[PDB]
Amino acid sequence: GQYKLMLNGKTLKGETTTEAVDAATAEKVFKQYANDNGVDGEWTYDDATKTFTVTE
Repeated sequence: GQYKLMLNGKTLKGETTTEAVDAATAEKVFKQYANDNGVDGEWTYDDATKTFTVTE
């Protein structure tokens, strides 16, 4: 399924998507992406909209 990441960082903002078999898989992809791009924030996941957020 399609999962979305809302980036709400101090310097990186926007949205990305990934196709993943489940939410755990999407979470790993998105957390690695956020880490690689220097985002260190609080996370949420909404299973109804398949949307993760990370906020600094």
